[PDB]
Amino acid sequence: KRKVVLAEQGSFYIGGRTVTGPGKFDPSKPVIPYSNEGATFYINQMYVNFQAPVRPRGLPLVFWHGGGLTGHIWESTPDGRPGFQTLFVQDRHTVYTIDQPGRGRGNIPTFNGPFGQLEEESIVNTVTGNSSKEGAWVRDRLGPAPGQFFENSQFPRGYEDNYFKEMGFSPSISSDEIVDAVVKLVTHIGPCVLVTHAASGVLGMRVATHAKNVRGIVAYEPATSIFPKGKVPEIPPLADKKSQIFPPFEIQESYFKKLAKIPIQFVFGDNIPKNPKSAYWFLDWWRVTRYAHSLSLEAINKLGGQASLLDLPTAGLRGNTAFPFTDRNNVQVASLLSDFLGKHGLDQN
Amino acid sequence: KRKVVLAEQGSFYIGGRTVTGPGKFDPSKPVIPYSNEGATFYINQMYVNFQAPVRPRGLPLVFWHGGGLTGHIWESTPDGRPGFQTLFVQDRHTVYTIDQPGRGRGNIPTFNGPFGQLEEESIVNTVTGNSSKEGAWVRDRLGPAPGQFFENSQFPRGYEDNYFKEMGFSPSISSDEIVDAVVKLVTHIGPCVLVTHAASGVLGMRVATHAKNVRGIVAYEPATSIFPKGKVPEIPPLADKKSQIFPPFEIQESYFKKLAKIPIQFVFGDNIPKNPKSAYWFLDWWRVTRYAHSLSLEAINKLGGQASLLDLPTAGLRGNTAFPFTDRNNVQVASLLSDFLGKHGLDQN
Ligand SMILES: CCOc1nc(NC)nc(NC(=O)NS(=O)(=O)c2ccccc2C(=O)OC)n1
Ligand SMILES: CCOc1nc(NC)nc(NC(=O)NS(=O)(=O)c2ccccc2C(=O)OC)n1
Repeated sequence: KRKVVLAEQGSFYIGGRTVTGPGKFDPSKPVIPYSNEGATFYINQMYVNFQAPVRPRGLPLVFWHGGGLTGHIWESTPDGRPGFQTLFVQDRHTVYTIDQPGRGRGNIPTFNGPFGQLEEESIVNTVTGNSSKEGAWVRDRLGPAPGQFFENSQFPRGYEDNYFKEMGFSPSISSDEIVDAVVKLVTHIGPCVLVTHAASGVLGMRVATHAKNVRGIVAYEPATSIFPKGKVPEIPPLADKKSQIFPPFEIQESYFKKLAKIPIQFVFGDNIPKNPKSAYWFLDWWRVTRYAHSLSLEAINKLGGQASLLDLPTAGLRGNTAFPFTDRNNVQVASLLSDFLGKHGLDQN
Repeated sequence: KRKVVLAEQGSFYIGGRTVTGPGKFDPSKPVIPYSNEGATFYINQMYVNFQAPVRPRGLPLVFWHGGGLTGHIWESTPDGRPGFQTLFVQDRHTVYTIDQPGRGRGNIPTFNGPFGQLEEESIVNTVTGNSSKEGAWVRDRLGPAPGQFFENSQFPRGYEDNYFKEMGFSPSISSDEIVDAVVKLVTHIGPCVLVTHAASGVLGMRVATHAKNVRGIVAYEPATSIFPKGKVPEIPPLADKKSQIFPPFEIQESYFKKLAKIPIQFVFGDNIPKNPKSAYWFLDWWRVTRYAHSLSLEAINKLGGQASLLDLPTAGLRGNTAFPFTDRNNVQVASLLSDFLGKHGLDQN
């Protein structure tokens, strides 16, 4: 069902700061080409979209895209099926979707001069990085190599171009400033639930430690593990005996303990190997990253928490990629998210 | 005023091309940091959002943001009132809103290396340009100088931070490729109406000459005038005796003549001076730019066209900025757009 009844919808900007150019602005002088003279620039602000149903129940959901992505991934699948935005408005939740600072409708901080440079100050780096189609194919576990699908894949085959077109670079905005923008949104919204993805997994955990309004977290395929400072457990290298997973983020235990106060679920798709896989770097990377997360969740539970790991194949769902919420079985994935919300009273007023 | 009922909503990517790096991709080697080796990159694609009401009447509308903007400006005003997207879904049109290539959820073409550079190929320039708050203030005619408002302004005063946060830079993607993406969208949609703004004014005129599915154009404060090649009229320099308006775009007459086959309306807000204003560069720029547009429309009409210029003050609306569709009286501005659609039957099936 594609029908949606909205009590209200819209979008707004929140967060960010300003930086200023030298000198002063004279309205008599030519304004184009643009100049940094007398300039105030708003930087690192975030775009926020909301849709509210009639008669909402439970807490609003904040959907937070993964690395190099935008709120598009919650709007629609690459083959044009409804995304989680529609599904959960239909499930009677108010739904927020964001484009974080540096992505999509969020701000890209650049000026008049080499990319990211304001006179002598580097606001973000001029040198960018960006995944290729090939890198994203194996990162997202469509298959073991570009152009090849796992036999069981839930990916919407035939819509590869549409899928990869949604991805792009991120400028070097500090993670602190990205977290700051979402903390400010959570302050504005009130009690809510964060639903994160890959790169935004660790960022959402950080937000919750700064914002008691976060009443629950569901993280799809989180990319970076988090631990109390000085208590990172032994994590093996990858099967190539050369590479490591992403260095785990370390926070003061007084902040880490806040994660034990809310229900947290990490969700993983399929085709993560059980055993070392030296021929396929990202598959092996996901094996060790998932392992590190299991230990992170265990640490939260030793502090009295309620942190769980859901492998979708254990729930009867086979073949999901690293984007289970846009896969062909996304309605079933959504049902499992509704189950988590219902278990924890997050779908009741 | 806020309730909206959608038969369906969603988003998708369209247009663009691919560029490739050197070499071959090896899935056994570390995928992060990302590399251009063996890489395929999707570049210059466009993001498209659609909202369809139940039982649409008349043609779909394609809202095309101005320079440095995104589809946000059609979603909500800076103070959170409904934008034209909501207003015209309520008016029973299917509504498309785009983020053009290079803006918002559209692609920003950059790779692993200095911004915009793929090995030895410069896809877009590493040196960017971007407006300041101060430049945008006078560009958009909030007032004659930053901090000042014209009397009777319809700007949503107090929401300056929200407003300027929606603006940003555009990489040097060729205008040809931006036009190409929207031609592809118009082919996909079928007969439609383009609603353009400032920088997308001339781009929408170009699309219409390439796409018979464009059945009408309403252009809010277009920034560049368009003429048949070799027949640009005499246009005076600005009052500073030094500057000129944007060089008018010239197209072959065979293509220009296609503009005479559809209704076209240019819409201007308030406070464009009638006489030279040497003290206020952008006010004088708008005076001469609007004059050039009056000549462009007269050229369309001499070829048998249906082109008109609507000054909102002549319709009884005073104080509009260069973004009349997000001003305080935007409902009244919308009513005038509904009037144009009804006059030409573009609101009937
Ligand atoms: C410690 C990080 O260091 C680092 N350095 C560089 N270059 C120096 N690049 C990166 N890139 C990413 O993290 N990519 S990623 O896209 O966010 C991602 C990665 C893994 C798994 C998933 C994702 C993801 O979100 O899939 C949607 N990371
Ligand atoms: C032939 C132009 O050459 C040129 N050169 C440079 N730098 C060398 N910069 C520009 N910038 C713009 O055109 N800005 S603009 O934002 O699109 C714009 C302008 C005027 C009026 C309105 C707008 C606008 O859309 O307001 C939302 N133009």
